[PDB]
Amino acid sequence: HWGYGKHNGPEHWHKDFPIAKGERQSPVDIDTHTAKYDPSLKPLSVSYDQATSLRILNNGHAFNVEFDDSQDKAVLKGGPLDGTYRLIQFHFHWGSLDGQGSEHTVDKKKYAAELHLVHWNTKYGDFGKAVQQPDGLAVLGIFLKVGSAKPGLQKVVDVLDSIKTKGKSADFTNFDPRGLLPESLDYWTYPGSLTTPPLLECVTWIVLKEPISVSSEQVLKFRKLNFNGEGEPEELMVDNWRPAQPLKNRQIKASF
Ligand SMILES: [Hg+2]
Ligand SMILES: [Zn+2]
Repeated sequence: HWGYGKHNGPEHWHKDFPIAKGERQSPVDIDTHTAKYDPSLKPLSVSYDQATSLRILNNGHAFNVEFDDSQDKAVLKGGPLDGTYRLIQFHFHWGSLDGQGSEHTVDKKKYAAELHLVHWNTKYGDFGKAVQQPDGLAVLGIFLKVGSAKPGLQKVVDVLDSIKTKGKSADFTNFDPRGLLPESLDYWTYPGSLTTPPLLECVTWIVLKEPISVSSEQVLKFRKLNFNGEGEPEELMVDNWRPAQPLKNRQIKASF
């Protein structure tokens, strides 16, 4: 099954998931000079005040922070979006060194990491129905770079010893995702996909222009995680990012 190594990596995924070479695949390079400021775009609404996290899981490709999504509690609205999208989970992709790690790129510049906050369109009733829909999902993408530590991230950095290997989860209630955002909500937006199999083309991507900075020591602990399951030989969880995919004449819009 799919991974990020030589043999099961991003190059291979088209074999089980043909949409891997589809028409609206993610991530992409964001060429700042080609993106159009779009005046028909509403303000963005991230209402993460009443977020109910439940747990952190190592699924063997990343770790997921999972939220209670059966009421309108942590929701994205506005910008390119029609209606309400509920936060289901968040996770990151990161590199082996600071010069790589992000999935999206800005003028071919790769960031040390990248955060995804994943949301589903309410009206479809559940996350499973939503993924079968062209407007089923909304993902907030936030770049990370190395500098000063992000204090809103340390809670996550500190539970990661508990979830070293695939399968493991800890309780992770009462986490506030508002502590992961940068100060500006300027974003680029385009129609796109999930970045891991099954690569469903169900995502409106909202990618923030302003990176968050984390510490060398923060990202070092991401790199101490394992892809493998307990009692298997050690495969460091690093470089779990898909590279930039062909834009195929979709237009990336800037909110700014
Ligand atoms: Hg879809
Ligand atoms: Zn992701």
